[PDB]
Amino acid sequence: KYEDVMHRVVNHAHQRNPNKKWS
Amino acid sequence: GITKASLATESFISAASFQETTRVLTEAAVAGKRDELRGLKENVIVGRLIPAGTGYAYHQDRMRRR
Amino acid sequence: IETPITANFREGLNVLQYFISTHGARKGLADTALKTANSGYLTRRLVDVAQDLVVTEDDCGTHEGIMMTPVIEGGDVKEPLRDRVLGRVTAEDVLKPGTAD
Amino acid sequence: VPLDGGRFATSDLNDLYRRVINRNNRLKRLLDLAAPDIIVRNEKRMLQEAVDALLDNGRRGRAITGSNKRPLKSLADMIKGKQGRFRQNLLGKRVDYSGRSVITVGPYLRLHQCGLPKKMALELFKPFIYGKLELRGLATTIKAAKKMVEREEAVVWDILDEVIREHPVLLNRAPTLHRLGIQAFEPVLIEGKAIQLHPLVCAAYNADFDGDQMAVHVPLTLEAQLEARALMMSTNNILSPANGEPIIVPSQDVVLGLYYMTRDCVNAKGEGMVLTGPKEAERLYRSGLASLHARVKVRITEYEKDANGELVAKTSLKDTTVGRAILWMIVPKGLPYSIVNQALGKKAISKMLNTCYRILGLKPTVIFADQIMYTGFAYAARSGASVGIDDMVIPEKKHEIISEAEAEVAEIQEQFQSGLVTAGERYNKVIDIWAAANDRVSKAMMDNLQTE
Amino acid sequence: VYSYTEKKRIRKDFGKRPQVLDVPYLLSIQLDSFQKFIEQDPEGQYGLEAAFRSVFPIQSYSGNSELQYVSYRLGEPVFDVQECQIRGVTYSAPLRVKLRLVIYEREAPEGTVKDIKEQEVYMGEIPLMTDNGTFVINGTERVIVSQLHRSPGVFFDSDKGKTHSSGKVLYNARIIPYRGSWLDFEFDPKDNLFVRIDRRRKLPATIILRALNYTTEQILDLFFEKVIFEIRDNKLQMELVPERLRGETASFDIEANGKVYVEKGRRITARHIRQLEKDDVKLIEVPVEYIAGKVVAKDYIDESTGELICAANMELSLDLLAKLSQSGHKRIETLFTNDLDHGPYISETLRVDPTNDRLSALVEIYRMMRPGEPPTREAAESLFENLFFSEDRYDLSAVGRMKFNRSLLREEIEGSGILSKDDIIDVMKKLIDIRNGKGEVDDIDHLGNRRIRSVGEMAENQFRVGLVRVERAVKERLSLGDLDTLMPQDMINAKPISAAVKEFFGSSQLSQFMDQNNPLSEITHKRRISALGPGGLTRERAGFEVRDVHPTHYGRVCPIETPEGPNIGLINSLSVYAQTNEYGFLETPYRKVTDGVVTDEIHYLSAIEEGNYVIAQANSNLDEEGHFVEDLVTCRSKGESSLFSRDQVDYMDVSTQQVVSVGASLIPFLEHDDANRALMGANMQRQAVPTLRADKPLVGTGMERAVAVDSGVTAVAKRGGVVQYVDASRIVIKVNEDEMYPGEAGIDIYNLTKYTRSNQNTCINQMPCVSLGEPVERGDVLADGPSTDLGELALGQNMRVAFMPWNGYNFEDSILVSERVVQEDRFTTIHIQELACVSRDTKLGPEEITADIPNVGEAALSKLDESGIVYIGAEVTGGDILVGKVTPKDVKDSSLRVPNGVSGTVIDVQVFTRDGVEKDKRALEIEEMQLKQAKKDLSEELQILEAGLFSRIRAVLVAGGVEAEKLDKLPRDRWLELGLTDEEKQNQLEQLAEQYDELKHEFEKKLEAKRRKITQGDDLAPGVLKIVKVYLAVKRRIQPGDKMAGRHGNKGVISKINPIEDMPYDENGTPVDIVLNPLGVPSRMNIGQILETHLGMAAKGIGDKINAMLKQQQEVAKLREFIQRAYDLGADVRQKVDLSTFSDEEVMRLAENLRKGMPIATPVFDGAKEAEIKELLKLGDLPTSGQIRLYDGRTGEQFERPVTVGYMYMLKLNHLVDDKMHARSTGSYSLVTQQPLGGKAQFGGQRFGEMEVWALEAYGAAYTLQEMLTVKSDDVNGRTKMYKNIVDGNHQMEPGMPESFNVLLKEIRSLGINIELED
DNA sequence: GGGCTACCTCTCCATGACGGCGAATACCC
DNA sequence: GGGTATTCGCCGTGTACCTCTCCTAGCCC
RNA sequence: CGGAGAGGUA
Ligand SMILES: [Mg+2]
Repeated sequence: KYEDVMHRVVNHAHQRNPNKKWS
Repeated sequence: GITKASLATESFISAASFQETTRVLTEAAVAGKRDELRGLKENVIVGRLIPAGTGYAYHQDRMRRR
Repeated sequence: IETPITANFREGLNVLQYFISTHGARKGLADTALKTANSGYLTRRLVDVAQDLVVTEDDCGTHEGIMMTPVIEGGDVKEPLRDRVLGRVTAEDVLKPGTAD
Repeated sequence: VPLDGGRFATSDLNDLYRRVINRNNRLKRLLDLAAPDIIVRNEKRMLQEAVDALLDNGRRGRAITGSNKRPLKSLADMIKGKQGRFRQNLLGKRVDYSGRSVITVGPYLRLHQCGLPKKMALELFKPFIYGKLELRGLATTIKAAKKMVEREEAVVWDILDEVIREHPVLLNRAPTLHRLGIQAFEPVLIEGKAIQLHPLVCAAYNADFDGDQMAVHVPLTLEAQLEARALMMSTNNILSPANGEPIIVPSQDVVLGLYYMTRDCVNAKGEGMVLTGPKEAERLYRSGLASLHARVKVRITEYEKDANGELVAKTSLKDTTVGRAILWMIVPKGLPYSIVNQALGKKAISKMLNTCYRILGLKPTVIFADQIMYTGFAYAARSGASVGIDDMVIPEKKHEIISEAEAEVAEIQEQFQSGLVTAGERYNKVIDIWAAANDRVSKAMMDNLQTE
Repeated sequence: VYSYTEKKRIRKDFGKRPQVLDVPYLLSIQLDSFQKFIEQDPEGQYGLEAAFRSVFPIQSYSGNSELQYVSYRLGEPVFDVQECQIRGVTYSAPLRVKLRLVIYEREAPEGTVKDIKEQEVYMGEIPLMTDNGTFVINGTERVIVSQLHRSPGVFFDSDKGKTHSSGKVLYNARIIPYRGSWLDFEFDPKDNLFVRIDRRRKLPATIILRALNYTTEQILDLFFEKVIFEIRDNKLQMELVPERLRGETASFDIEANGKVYVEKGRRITARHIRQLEKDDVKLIEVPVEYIAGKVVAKDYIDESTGELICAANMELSLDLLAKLSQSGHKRIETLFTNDLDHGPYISETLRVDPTNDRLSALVEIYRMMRPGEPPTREAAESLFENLFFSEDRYDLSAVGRMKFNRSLLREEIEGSGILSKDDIIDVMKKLIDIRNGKGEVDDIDHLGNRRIRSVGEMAENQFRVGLVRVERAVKERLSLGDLDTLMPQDMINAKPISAAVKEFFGSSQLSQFMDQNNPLSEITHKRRISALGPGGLTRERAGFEVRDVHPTHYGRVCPIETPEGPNIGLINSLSVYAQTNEYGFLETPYRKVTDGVVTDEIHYLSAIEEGNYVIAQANSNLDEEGHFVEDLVTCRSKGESSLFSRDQVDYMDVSTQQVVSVGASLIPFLEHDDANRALMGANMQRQAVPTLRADKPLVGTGMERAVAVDSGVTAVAKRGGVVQYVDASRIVIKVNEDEMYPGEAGIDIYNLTKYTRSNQNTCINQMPCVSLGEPVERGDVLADGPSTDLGELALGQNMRVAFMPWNGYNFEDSILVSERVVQEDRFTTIHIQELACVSRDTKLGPEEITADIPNVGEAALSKLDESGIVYIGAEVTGGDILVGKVTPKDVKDSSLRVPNGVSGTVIDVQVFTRDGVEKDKRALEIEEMQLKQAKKDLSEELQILEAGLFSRIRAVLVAGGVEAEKLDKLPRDRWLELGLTDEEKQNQLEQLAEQYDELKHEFEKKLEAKRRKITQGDDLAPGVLKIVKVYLAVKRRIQPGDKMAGRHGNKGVISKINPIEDMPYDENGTPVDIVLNPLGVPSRMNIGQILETHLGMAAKGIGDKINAMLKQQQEVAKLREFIQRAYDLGADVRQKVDLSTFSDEEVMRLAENLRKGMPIATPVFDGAKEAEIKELLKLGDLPTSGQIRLYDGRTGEQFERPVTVGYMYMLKLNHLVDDKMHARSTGSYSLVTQQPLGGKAQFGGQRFGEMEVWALEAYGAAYTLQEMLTVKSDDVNGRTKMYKNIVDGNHQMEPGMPESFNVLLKEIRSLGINIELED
């Protein structure tokens, strides 16, 4: 019975400009 | 120039801590290059004594025996 | 600007003169930030190009060396020979102007 | 990692390998069941593009995550750049046994020492105090001693004074430019919360005491205590590596105190009286019978060492001032007297320490620098060298010069309306006459300050 | 004249200029913008109505169904403000929307719909604005800063210089929409006009005209004129207007009428044009090679055969001119191309063009925009129609239509939103004209091209994005939805709209957590003009252009106040008097100047309207009804100072404060400071901390009243009257009869805000500044907030300062403070920390908040009750246990502990509980006390307001049917049933009775409603059971290491706290409080602090003279003489106060409020000179030069050279020393690298970074570096062996390899790169 | 609103840096 | 075809630190 | 004990 943790992963860079690099 | 005379080195780790890591590890990867750990920064990376200061006598005693 | 700031800080500055001096100071601060960034980039490149140069031997035994002279551009002598050759081992014998002395 | 709220965070590698394993399993299922060619071509293109999204994601910003279409991080981004491993976690590491606070002056220090607060001293030295507490036998285990310094009992502070005494620390201001940016001192404990740094040494850090925050490091092992004492002690760096001049130049208050101390006015008390030595010059100035600067013949005794290392004593009556004698009590034996007979601003005191180091070695230059700092702050305090608004004298000739320049730009204004001169000739003419009037006002104020 | 409360302490105001316009309300950008956002707007201009009328009606993909719009409405918020900051929710009212669904029949495009349906649907929760101008997002208090981005419209920029290193300056044109796709015209050094879209790859700029349905002949018809040749006798003639010949070298003999006009070799003179036009010459003869360099305009097909002789845009040759000389094409049209006047750019670009027709051009654009897929005609038409010409995916605003019409020299400033053919073609014509030398480029640093967005506009745009996501949701569902089985709340969703607007207000680059530690800090954080954010620039990529100040920031953006460091000039501060225009640009007040008279009307000017007129300077010496007393006045015409005529100007500046901001109009003597120390003075004034005792600035400006009133920290009386009751909790104001409503009459009750946490852990506090029984006026202060005193703004405290180098304790920039200052508790700031302790539901069991804790004794449980939470007011120290909490493992201690090194008193305990957990005893105790306080608060509301209403009824029956004895036989309820006439009086009694019955009903329903708010459970995070919050409140005093600073960029760290004797002291005996260093004066050119020091010495000189005239208790005549002399004093000012109108306590209480010192103003650039300070010191018994002989405290003898003393207003900043101090023996270590953690809060270690490693390499240090990066970090084995060796007493090390290097081998080895280790 | 189950790849988001250096075509005889 | 330009693509852009906030979508219940 | 962003310090 799967509640797979990859569906709970925090998008921890949710404030970055999408054009910045290396992260 | 200094940004090129540090990449074109016989020691790929000192050229890897500097600019363009990808180009240095590809050129050092297709050649099978072998870094002797000779110099300051390569030994600050790997965590042994620097062969400059107090540790220079240690690299005398080490370079002598082996 | 063809109209200089004719008043000093002990007297009062009026509005426009203080405004122009504000432009000067902001050019100063914005120069110090970006100048500091390029300075740190310069120190990074220089300590990573030298980076392994270790004084290893007491003597290599060579009879070479550059020729030091005091620098002159057309004004006064800018740096004398004493400051340039203070503490640096000679290449060959320094001759007195008397021959073979 | 576990966060809080029934929700987890992690690196982006797990997401990229999740994507690659999904494309590889979908390719195994589509080639195991004999798909048509165009579907497995789109498949292998997505797998090649997935691995090319994993090994380096910078070259194609394709790998995107939810609610904010950003490029994900990858292995080449784990190694490259400012925040990879080489510059972030291998050349420079976060280092234990350290601390950091705000600096402050406290000039009662010798220059081979610095202050350090008791709270930081106990927090930095918990292992040594543990070892001494179970060495003298005041505890059994490590947890009893951990209760002892967690409680801050009364006996731990003599233990702390018996682990400080000869142990260096390393002070560090945060933008370290040159090799004087890290030096090593010996602690003196401070009831306070601020590192008391020696004043002269402050000029090496390019520091100022408006809230700079210096960090201490502890040399744990024995060879590092000797590398701190023999190479990095604040006495063993009194010349710059960049130039052979001193770096322990007395900075701002102390040269004002010396410059106030060695000068002369033409008429003060004790004018033209003879004095038997520097000792009664101090004894005259402390009472008030003389002034600190009034010209006086004295008998000084200088020791010029022109022999083979043995000092030759000679004595005479130099025509000097009283402040120069009070300073002459401090200059050590080998220097000549003529170094203190001038005004002694910043250049002359810089070459004073330069000649002291180049003649009498190291230790008279350390102790001579400490004595210069003590007498410079003391007689700077006796100076009271203030600043008032009536101290800056406007030229009386200023408005006349500015009015003449106004008449001259009126002249060139008329010559531009008369069509004889060009715009650029008006430009160079106006800047030249304003520069000349500027220099006339500057020489007016400079004379009217310096000689009035 | 002054009110009874304005006369408390009247500030002696120097200042020469009579003022005309008062300071406007300092928070008008936030309140006017968000007021503009959420308010019922007719005609759909701005607000929510512009979004709703923009996206609606939604109508499906020809499904005969349509969702149309009616109106909207917002209900009450569920919470008031204070309970919402305490609880943590948004302060947000819900958005109710009245939609309407209509559905047509089959085959009724125009027909009547068959079924309508209508309800008021819910979408989102748009957060309101608290009345101070802030938001509350998740319990905190946040500010959205106004953005300064580029104006939509057109921009013909240069981009000169550093392209291609040839000096040939390029030119580019950019049509920036407000919302939609970009459009960039530009050139190249092969002189070819190119276009690109949304910064993609490049297209030749005539292919868009090939997409706009234009033939080649129509393109060359547009960008060029015609040159007419005729088939005639021989050597085909040429029509000639001689203006075309201007500046040419004639390569043939120009002659006509048997007359040689121009010989070959000589240029066409102006006299040659006068000869050909004066002789009226039209037709001449050309050589046949002269036309051979020309390009034919239109096509010429063979009439006989049906073929093409010459195509359009083809150069002519002699043989081809024989090919068309034989058929009879009479009108030969060529395009006049001249390298100096009329450039041949479009012809070259048509030669670059691969395409011919409309379709292949649309294939090129469609292939460029969406690459990879095969193009199609319908997708190309839908693409190109939906890049520029549709209402949906492209829109200039009315601002974009204004700058777009204005920068083409059009006529109308109101037009369409979408582009047109004439828009793009006039852009290309204007760009070719700018290339041809006529016209000029625009600059982006000019504030006529930067527009201010604000909270209302950006929230309108994010709400618009919520509406386009919900229109793709509805256009999905309504296309599939069929019948009346759906109602318009099943289709629509709350998650995209509320997720979008919570994503904007929640966190962005423009939702700053408000720097709330100071009223100046709020009121200068809200007036902030950021250049960052979405749509504008970035921090690490700006240059020397946008960061540098420009000659049109005058009066609009403050030049001297900006943050220093990375963002300098990108976080610009708006001025004092400046406003936002109707379109969004900045504008500033000026006074209209008629031909002789300076008219005292004000008249706002934008940035470009200043550039036309000539504008006077503020400090121009004037007269009576208004004539400039000089015959020439220093002015500025077009960004250039000059000295123009006496009567040539058009506008005079309003006031001399209008160039600085309110962060900078609080520095007295600003005109004497270099702008560096003025800047650092404005920043450090922004970061003051509030003291414990608010103490007035001696040397102020007069902007202190406007800041302390206009911020939201004081309790401004809404209606003036008589104070009925004064308490630390509340202030109850009885209202005068004039400003009083007939119905809802009552009185006013102000609930002050007592000790609660700020955003920066300072203590916002309100204290009453009026006493019982005192007249108050509408617009006066009643409660001084933090850092305010009697309505002024008082940030720090003012102390006796000397300027002398004192024994090296003030070496670089230090400060030395006596024991007097720390004894009198006058920098002793009060901090409040908030410590959470959550009760998580984890694996292996829930968490209890019990007191049964192992490993601790009675020292832990001595300070708890039986529930386990600390008492209110039990004075904890570091290490004590506030909240007991254990986690089952028998069980492990996880109790909340006070962080190390702080003291203080638990002032308040919050308890939150998930709905589903039974409460412990203490939570029922707190809930009980909150119920008793809510019932007591509302019951005292009904008692005091009952006393006001019934006392008003008793005040009515004084006259008009008075029954004095019958009034208080029966009680205060039935006072309407007494005998009285039928007039306005008994009707007014019925008004008051219906008011009181409404007070009964509203009291009861708010009582049970308040029990519903307190009693119920609360929403929390998922997985937490109960949260206990504990408010510590430290009282931090002063110590060596704190930072203090005055208001001129004189920083300083207090270094030693000396005894009272060790200070210097003058011959009267008073010790000086703080001794600075004089050497900060000549280098850091801020001479303003010395004049502040002298004028402060004058202020306290008047203070000590009144103090001797009042401790001896002289009669009021002597005090009236002296106070009147002190307020007259010198040159003509604005103040002119007369003490013939004070009634002998208004003298005496004024002198009670001046005996500590007399407050003196100084406006920014119109302040006191030296001579007024010298005469004011002559009024005191003080020396003229401001210098006093002082006696050394240690030695007891006179300093030579008498030192400067005076009173300087000094500040304490919140960079205190017991936040900066941290140390680590051995704590916790990171997970992926085995390095110590980073920071103080995470108990971590300092970073011995890269340059420090170069420092230890630069010595002979190796072992120090070896243990500095192998033992003390990055190796678990070496540090455990090290710790064992140190507790043993042996000093050695097992180095090994660092762990992070062994991670690096896995991150290179986990690529396809073998990395190894030999031997 | 919200608790249980899960993306096992869809469209316009975007749009204000500059220098430098070297490689990969563009082109001119 | 061989040498020379021209566009195109990558790499880079100062250290140390202190606070705070903020972290999942869809959907059929 | 995970990383981003925002502000601030030198
Ligand atoms: Mg500093």
